[PDB]
Amino acid sequence: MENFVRTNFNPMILERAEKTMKEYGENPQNEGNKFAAISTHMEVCFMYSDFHFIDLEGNTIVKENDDMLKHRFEIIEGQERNIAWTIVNSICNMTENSKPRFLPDLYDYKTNKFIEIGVTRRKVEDYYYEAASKLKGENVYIHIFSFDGEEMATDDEYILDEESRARIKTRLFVLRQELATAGLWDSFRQSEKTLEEEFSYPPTFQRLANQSLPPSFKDYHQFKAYVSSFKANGNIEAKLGAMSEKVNAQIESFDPRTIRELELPEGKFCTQRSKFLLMDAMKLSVLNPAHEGEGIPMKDAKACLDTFWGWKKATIIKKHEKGVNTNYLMIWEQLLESIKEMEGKFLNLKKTNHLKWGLGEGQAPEKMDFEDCKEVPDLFQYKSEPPEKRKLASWIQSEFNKASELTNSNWIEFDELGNDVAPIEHIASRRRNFFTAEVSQCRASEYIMKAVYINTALLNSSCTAMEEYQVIPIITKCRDTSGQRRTNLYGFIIKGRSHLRNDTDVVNFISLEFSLTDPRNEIHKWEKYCVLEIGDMEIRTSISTIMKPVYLYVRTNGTSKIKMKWGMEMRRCLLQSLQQVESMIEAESAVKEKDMTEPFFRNRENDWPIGESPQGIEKGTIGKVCRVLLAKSVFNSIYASAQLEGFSAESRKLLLLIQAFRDNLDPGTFDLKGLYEAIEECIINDPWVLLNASWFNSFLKAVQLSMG
Amino acid sequence: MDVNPMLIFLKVPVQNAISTTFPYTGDPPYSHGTGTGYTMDTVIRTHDYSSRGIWKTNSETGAQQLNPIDGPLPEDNEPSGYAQTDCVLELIEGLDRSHPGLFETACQETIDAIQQTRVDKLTQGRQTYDWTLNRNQPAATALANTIEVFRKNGYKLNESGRLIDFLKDVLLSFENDSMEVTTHFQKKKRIRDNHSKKMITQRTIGKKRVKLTKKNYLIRALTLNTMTKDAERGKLKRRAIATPGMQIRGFVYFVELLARNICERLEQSGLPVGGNEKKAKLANVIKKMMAKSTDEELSYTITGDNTKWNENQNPRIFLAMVLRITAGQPEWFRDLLAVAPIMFSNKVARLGRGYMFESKSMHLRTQISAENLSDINLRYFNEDTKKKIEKIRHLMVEGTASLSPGMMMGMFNMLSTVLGVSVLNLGQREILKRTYWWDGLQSSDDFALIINGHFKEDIQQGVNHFYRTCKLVGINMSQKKSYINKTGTFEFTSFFYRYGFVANFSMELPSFGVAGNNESADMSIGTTVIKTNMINNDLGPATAQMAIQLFIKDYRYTYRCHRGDTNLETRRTKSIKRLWTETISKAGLLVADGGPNPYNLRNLHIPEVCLKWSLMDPDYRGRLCNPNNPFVHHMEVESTSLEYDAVATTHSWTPKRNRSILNTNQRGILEDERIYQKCCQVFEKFFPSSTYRRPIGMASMLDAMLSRARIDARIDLESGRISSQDFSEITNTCKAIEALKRQ
Amino acid sequence: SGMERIKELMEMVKNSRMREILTTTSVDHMAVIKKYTSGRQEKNPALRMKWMMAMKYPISASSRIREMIPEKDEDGNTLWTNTKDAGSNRVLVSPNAVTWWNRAGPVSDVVHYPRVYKMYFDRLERLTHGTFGPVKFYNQVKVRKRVDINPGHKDLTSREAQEVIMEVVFPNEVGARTLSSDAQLTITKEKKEELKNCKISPIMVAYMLERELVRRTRFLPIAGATSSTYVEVLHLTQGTCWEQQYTPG
RNA sequence: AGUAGUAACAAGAUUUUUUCCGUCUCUUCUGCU
RNA sequence: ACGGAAAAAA
Ligand SMILES: [Mg+2]
Ligand SMILES: [Mg+2]
Repeated sequence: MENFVRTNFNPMILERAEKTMKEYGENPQNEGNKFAAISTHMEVCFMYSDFHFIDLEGNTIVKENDDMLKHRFEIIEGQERNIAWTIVNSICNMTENSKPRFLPDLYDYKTNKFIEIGVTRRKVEDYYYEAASKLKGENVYIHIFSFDGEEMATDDEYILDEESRARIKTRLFVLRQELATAGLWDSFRQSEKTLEEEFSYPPTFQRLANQSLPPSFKDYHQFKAYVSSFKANGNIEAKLGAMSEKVNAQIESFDPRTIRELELPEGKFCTQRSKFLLMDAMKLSVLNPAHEGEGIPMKDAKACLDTFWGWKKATIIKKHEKGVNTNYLMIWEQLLESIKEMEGKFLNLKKTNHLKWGLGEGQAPEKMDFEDCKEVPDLFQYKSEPPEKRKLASWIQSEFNKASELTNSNWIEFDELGNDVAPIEHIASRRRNFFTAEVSQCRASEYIMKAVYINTALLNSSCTAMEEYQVIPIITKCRDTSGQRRTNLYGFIIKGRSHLRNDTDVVNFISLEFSLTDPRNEIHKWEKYCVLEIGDMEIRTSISTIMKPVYLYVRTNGTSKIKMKWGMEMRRCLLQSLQQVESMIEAESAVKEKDMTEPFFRNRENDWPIGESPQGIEKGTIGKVCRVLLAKSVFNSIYASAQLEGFSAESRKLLLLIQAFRDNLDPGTFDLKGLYEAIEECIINDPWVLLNASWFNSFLKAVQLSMG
Repeated sequence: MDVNPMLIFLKVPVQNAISTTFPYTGDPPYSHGTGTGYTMDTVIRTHDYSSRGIWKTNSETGAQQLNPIDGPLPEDNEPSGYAQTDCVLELIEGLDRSHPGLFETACQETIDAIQQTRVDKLTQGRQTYDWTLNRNQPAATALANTIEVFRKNGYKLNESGRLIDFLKDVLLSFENDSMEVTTHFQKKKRIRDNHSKKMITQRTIGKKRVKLTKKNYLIRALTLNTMTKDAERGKLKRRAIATPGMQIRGFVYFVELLARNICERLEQSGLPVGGNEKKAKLANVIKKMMAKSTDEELSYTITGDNTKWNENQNPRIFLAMVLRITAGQPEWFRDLLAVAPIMFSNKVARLGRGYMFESKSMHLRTQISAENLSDINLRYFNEDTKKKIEKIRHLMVEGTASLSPGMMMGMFNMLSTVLGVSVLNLGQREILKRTYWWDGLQSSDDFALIINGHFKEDIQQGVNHFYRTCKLVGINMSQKKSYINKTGTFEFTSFFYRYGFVANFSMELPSFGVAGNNESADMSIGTTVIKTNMINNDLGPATAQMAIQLFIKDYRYTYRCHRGDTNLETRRTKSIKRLWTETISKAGLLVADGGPNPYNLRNLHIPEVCLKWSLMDPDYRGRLCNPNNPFVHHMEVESTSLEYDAVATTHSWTPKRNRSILNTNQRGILEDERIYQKCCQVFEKFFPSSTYRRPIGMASMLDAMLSRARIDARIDLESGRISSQDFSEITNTCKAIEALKRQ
Repeated sequence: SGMERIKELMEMVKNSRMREILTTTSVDHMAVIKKYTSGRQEKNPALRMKWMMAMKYPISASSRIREMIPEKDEDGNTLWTNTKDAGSNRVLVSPNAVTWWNRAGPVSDVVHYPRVYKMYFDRLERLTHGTFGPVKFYNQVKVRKRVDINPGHKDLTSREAQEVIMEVVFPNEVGARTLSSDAQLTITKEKKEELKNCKISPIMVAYMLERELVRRTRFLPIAGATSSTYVEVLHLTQGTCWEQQYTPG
């Protein structure tokens, strides 16, 4: 049973037997005679291994206690399985002995042999031949004991002494007499002879299981028997006959000559929301800048400001309607005064009241916990209103027309490559030189470098100068067609108090950008701006030298770490254009079976339609297409919003429907009105989304004229 | 001329310029504030597509539970969740019939894997709701807290190491009348800041232990915590994702393993394949389906999306699917696989972290939690939140909302793929015996359907048959986003098929740039990303060369490692200039050390230190690949001080780690991690393979280390490596450690 | 010799908390406590490396670097500083220290990079002695097939190779798993003869033998040969409309 | 004010599949020809 | 086997 093993054994033997029973997942309460057999095996291995010591010379001596000596045997049975296999692997990789296929019980260092000890209740020879049949192939010493007062080793040559084996036999005869006097011998003799897994439900989870069914069933076992005893009697057609006729996917045929254009929203005109002036930006340049401190942004800013000395007094020309404009004027005067007398590399501004207003210091309410906000009778929720709808204006089309144009400056300088060895590397170098000849002088490359410089310097000032009001000049560096360097300054950015911890935390800043565009011609573009008139410039055209007023667009803007991160990585826009363009160059190269790079670039034929005019559809060359796709990627990065993601994802389906129509693949829809409501939901107030919607309507009209 | 980039679609096909339709160069839309409103939107949309079902009060949690399955049939094209049980069982029966011996091998693989899986398979999820703390945690610390609270309450079956014994402890822990947990608290103290003279509150985090109730523990065990998905492309409005607790995380793995073994052997399932293997499998089944159309037959492909997937996937339907797939298996296996649909049919959703409230008079803002939105007068919310709270108030039980109908997002992907593949498997031309027939492809919810028929009337009949059979089981096809054309072009999981899967490089644009680990790792990442896009996503060779140039420019700026002959100046230009001037063979200097760019199209598969090795100076390659270099970690030589050499260069350094939060004292919660890392660091002194492979065993760490110490001392004594006094000292110290662990 | 780790274990078992942890946690549960963490895990490392190299001390090396490099450069650059802590084991390090070690540090005679990363040197020797032919331009019929990106050993599968690696590097922790094959023993004895008195880390030797012996397979669009020397130059030999005729060495 | 968009910042605390890479470890600086 | 990045689908 169980209490006999808890009485007539040492507690360490019971602990080893319990640890070896818990390794197999069997309690001694469910199997008591197996626990008794495991405890008897443990005790026989312990009596075999104990009191046998190897001295300094090597002869095995038997000692009564643990008087410096080492044990003769290493005990393997009784440990964990991985512990025992670690012991076996340490022994077998010290001698040249092959590994035993099964776990042995002891290891004699004196004869260097693993020892398997079985304690049986049948005759000793039967269990000996059973073990020799089970261990046929490996050289493991066997030593079987029984409760019959007899033993059998391998080849009848005992390696242990006679006294310890006599103690083993006497202890086993004592245990046999004790099992006889307890009425437990023949039960244990017939207790010999893998289990299964089980997973029962506790009553709480059974009551949860009863309430997780179809509503007809009340017991989990009833539903289980129903599912296990289910054959199909045509339930699908029986339920389809009972379903109403108004549940159907009626295919309406798709024809883009019959569908309507997108309905752009109606309201005020869309406002400029970029981080810098794109087409209206005027730069102050230095040609081959060799001043003392070239490279430092504020030194280059002062060296560019020294090229223009037409500084009159600044007057507010165009007011910001929602903001105090005298604060903006005092901000510009403080900025110019602090620039004109400063030392060091950086310019941190004094936190004055107008600059505190312009950078939004103190506008956040103080944050307290709700435990200290329990008797506040004015706690109202934040407003989660949707954006107001805006109408499309022509300035964003003007920006995209100006952003696809070539300039007289190499705006993006590519680093060196390796040596071209393969012929495809020379082919790719020629195509890359064509791409760089068409793409590096674009206005979109200037916008890429302007955004990279602004976002990099703004991130560095935000992460190193979290308290101070950093002046970050808008510096770019280019090379003209003469092969000489040039450093251009577009204005300044006064950084706020940027303690951003979240990803979407906004650092406010103030952008003061030089320009020559009058804000009274297109005033709806400049709602968020306060425009001063800070100077006069003798602009010398081919004919006249006129006095154009140099304006300064001042506005409060804001950004986050994610927007600055994606602004710093805008050069990958150069990939998204050119990988498209090269693929077209590759596509014809699969048809013409030659290298169609040089026929596309040199033989200017105006093959691809890229424009709409009052005359009609305009066609340009592959370099114009590469500049247009570059400006498209640039404006996707600058004017990125959730409206653009939704509009692109939803209008992709309508573009694919038009393409399926043009392939004569007979396209059909199931709810075209719902698709139009899904497209027109994302056209709210972003100028780039409104421009892409107008582009989609123009492409739809071009498709409709192409089928006539 | 007004410039229009869309007019390039007048010459180029749309699938051949589809990379222009992906604006993947700007920042993706992030979600501000709390995910409470999206969670209440999900609960209301779940209970409004299922409102004609049976309302019942749960006998264990007291929550209001909706039972919409086997309810009234849908009467419109709106999303409905009244799935019929017999139609689902007929579809699973036909799926077993058309694939003989499919459920048996999958159930047997799940039988073989259930016996072998251990508890640390649950340390694979990204984050996990910790019911001990009412907080999102990583999977390992949530599992550790669950195991400690279990075995400090007597549930010690998970000491055997198997996952199924931990699941037995999970199921048995629902019987405790008072579960005692280890929670956290804080101590606010107004201390002035020493750099702004402004009063802040130094909240100190500490450990608290309190008792739960039985109903409170059962609520916390069936709780799915919620948050908002960030940086998601293609959507105008955001949505909430959810994470389950450690009680539901265990059974979900076994159900997903069974349904994954089913989905691997189905020819119509797009899961769990991905990348080029998925494209090859998809193209092979397209080629097999287009060769079944006869010479006079019409074939039409639907590109189809499903509207409101998890709001209509009922867990009781998944219980029926689990009990039908596992027909013939032992009942313990059926119960173990059936626990997770029962736990998801009784789930509750935690409603986030409340809202933010602005007092305009006191100029205050305060975060009100989701448990405090029940005793607040409704005059303070805006109208959308007031409507949502009035529609959700009758489901609130203990600060969580009842969500018995429907699923949360991404819970059962493979089982839903099994259901969709069964619907696709219904329409064989031998099962239907009709004029129309179909096949197709099925993701978690995205699908592509190919209907063949003799006339377009038969195509419309087959479309209506597929639509109504999807409606029978709670699958609502989105009529706004699905469209049907002839076979040859479609879209499936943003893969565009136009007589073959076209490439899409714009989807792989955010993987470009400097990854930000160290110098050599970022160089390898950049060159391997350019090479991978050259192979897979059809990055052209000139654009690949320009990508190499842009990566080298961004990498030289990022680590301030411009060329040695530059005129630029940074914080490390003088040292790089000295190294440039003193080096004879300057073409062997790395880009991180101010050397030239060696990369072109031919050598993107070769690392930088290997490619420049023939051009390095002996002094430079001695200093760079020095085994005594201090920037990397050196391991001590074990019993089998003297440290091992280093193979990595000096550019494989470790950047600085910042973990401090604002005004937060976290020395109480990090000391457990420090003692755990001390124990795991001292464990590897005895077992050197515990970092290469995971060690197994049911013994304790101390017993394993003492046994390894004794056997290593005996091997070193008998082998002639140590002396007898060393062996006696090690064995007596092991005896002293045993005597310390006894008393 | 092993008295040091046994005294470390005795010192760690003298404390009651670490004794409780070492006596209650199993070897299986150690994986549940090795991955334990309670602080906020730092995410988005690319932006952090963008703004963190602007800082003067972005590298955290070990404390022993205080004895290996000077505190100042020749130009006065502060290479390392102490951390504001009442402890040890970590210091904040400038990248000028990395450039100083690469231009003025100790020159070693033994380097382990040609041996541990010998597969990439084999790929470089194949590319260097290659032979480029002309470029044909035609439509590539690419079929996504399973191909060997690592050839492995010809006499070993993946499981047999990992068993050989576990027997070579970590032989006393292999459990009750013996290699049945007969080439496994020959390659095991060859690697054990090659890797005796090895001065490098065991996991580095294991990863070297893993990139030598274990074959890896990927699904890639193959237009042409499927040998393991052609999958490594798949970006070079083919595109979408062109084919580079390449022959390795 | 501004960023921004169904809710926050305007200082005070990461649910499933696939591809690729890596391997043991807590101060005053912002310069892309 | 751990960790990180990108994408897809909900
Ligand atoms: Mg789809
Ligand atoms: Mg959907």
